[PDB]
This record gives sequence, C-alpha cells and structure tokens, in this order.
Amino acid sequence: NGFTVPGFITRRSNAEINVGDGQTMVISGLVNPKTAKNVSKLPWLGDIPI
Amino acid sequence: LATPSPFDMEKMVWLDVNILEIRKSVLENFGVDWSKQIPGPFAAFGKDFV
Repeated sequence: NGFTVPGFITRRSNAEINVGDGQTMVISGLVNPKTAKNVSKLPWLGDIPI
Repeated sequence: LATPSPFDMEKMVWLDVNILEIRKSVLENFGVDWSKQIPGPFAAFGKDFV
C-alpha cells in the first residue's frame, strides 16, 4: 500500500570445517558467465552483409 | 583412567560442481491471412392480400 517491502541481494555461506593453527581455507567460490542474444529481421534483406 | 579427545579430526572434502545450459529458438510467421466467413445472399418477400 505504502508499506514498502524490500528485496535483497545476498551471499551466504554456512560451513563446518576443521583445520590446523593459522591455515587459510576457502569455503565458497563461484564463476558465472551468462550471455543472451536476440535478433529480429526481415526475411531476405536482413542477411545482406553490412 | 584414560580420557577421550575433545573431538576427532575428520578428513576435509572439496566439492566442485559445474552446471552448463544452452537454449536456442527460432520463430517464423509468414504469408497472407484472408477472411474465412463472409455474408451470403439474401432474399425477402412481402405482400398484403387484403
């Protein structure tokens, strides 16, 4: 109504581990490429080069 | 008189996950679309005998 309710962008990790004294441990990592192309054209004129 | 350890050091496991997805689509709409229902002929008669 006027009571704005927000959404969030989150990065959360909940891990159980065991390590030695002073060692560095990675508990999460991500690589995430994304791509999308859309074309509209006329039937024969669209394919003329340039 | 022996005592246990506070906990047991367990083996650590690294998990690597890959998710690959590809989508392709084509859409075409071509031709001439005519009318399929048109009015037909009409006839009417009317008379006053008396």
